[PDB]
Amino acid sequence: DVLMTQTPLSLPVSLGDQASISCRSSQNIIHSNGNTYLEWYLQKPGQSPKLLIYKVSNRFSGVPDRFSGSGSGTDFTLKIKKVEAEDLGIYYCFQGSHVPLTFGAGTKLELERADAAPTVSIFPPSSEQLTSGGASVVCFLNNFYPKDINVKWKIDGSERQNGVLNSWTDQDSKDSTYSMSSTLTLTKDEYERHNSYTCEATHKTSTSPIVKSFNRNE
Amino acid sequence: QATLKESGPGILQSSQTLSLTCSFSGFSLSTSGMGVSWIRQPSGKGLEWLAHIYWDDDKRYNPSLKSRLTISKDTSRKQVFLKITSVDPADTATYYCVRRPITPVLVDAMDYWGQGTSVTVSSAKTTPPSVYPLAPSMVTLGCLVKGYFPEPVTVTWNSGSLSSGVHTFPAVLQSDLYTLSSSVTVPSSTWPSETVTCNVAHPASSTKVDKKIVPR
Amino acid sequence: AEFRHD
Repeated sequence: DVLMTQTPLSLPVSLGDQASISCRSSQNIIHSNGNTYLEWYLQKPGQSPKLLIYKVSNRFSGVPDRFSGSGSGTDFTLKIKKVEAEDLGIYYCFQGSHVPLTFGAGTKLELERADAAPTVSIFPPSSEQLTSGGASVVCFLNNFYPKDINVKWKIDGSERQNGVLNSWTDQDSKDSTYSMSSTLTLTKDEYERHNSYTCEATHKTSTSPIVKSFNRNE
Repeated sequence: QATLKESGPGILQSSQTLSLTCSFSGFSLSTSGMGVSWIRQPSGKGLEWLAHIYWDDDKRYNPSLKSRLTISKDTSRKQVFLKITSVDPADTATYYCVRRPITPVLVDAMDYWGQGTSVTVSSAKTTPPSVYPLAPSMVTLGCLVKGYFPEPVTVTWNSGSLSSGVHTFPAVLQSDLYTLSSSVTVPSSTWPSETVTCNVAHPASSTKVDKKIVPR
Repeated sequence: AEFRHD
């Protein structure tokens, strides 16, 4: 199968910037008929993909000339000049020459921002949930940048990986930050056998982890 | 120009047969060079080409799926079909039908895509969410929406009047059920003196919960 | 195997 490797996978830019996405195939995508069926597609949030470029460098009707594609053999590039909000989304390269037809993994074009440390908030299980015999502890890590982050849960100082559930928002439309929810789920009986519950966030804005904790008996 | 519109079952169980239909307009599939491909987006991510049918009934398949896929067409009903036998959870995806002409047509590429149809492989039964309050300058509150099926649920705060400072996270699969959460930040002086309520609707089970967030 | 383009 023709492997399509896109670089980078995430591409943060400022409005007005130029953006460049590289696509490298595991083999020459030229077809025996002499044509090179390399295409570029854009999938905006909440939409289906749409065609941008076909046969390497041909712009599809309606696509602004600030988009351009080039390359040959196994190395291809999509360049987007004067990035604007409507350009943000996921870009895929695609080869239509060899069966199976294959796509790149997708490169997310996103916005650049000044770094911001996460605002971290931890919540004990509600008494309503405890009534049902389950116990989730929730940690929200909100409005941070860049998007990369790691969360660790400790119960009475012990690291815990099972029962953890993480979810991440897409970049925030108003302030370009990211947020994360991390939920630790136990049985009530298990929950009540321990006292200290802690979520620890590591993010490039500090060498020191951000730690939020509570004790069950409070 | 062209329009494509997929339809499917929405949900089905593993080992069953998935039948997708695509209704098209604005061109004739029987015209020389015309053809349609089916594409899917497994989970929320990536794109995978499945099969293609040409104007002359010639058909091409993703070789690793050939044994499970059948593509066909009925131009008299302006429809294209895809059948996938013996589905398993890995077949959960959004499915797209897309026009992809070849020569004589000058634009040989996937030029028109349908809006797509969501398919979920699961044996779960319809289940309303349990909604739990999340209580502790600005203060952050939240709601945990746990154990529902299927997607989607919607979440608002104070019936939508509270829209700033909200983060509602994408659902995740937890034990064959979905779980999501939402947080909101309000001025500390206003809570709990002024009520904050998360409004969770789950249309598939026709249920709504309006969970007031209370202290402790 | 090549995709058919004619």
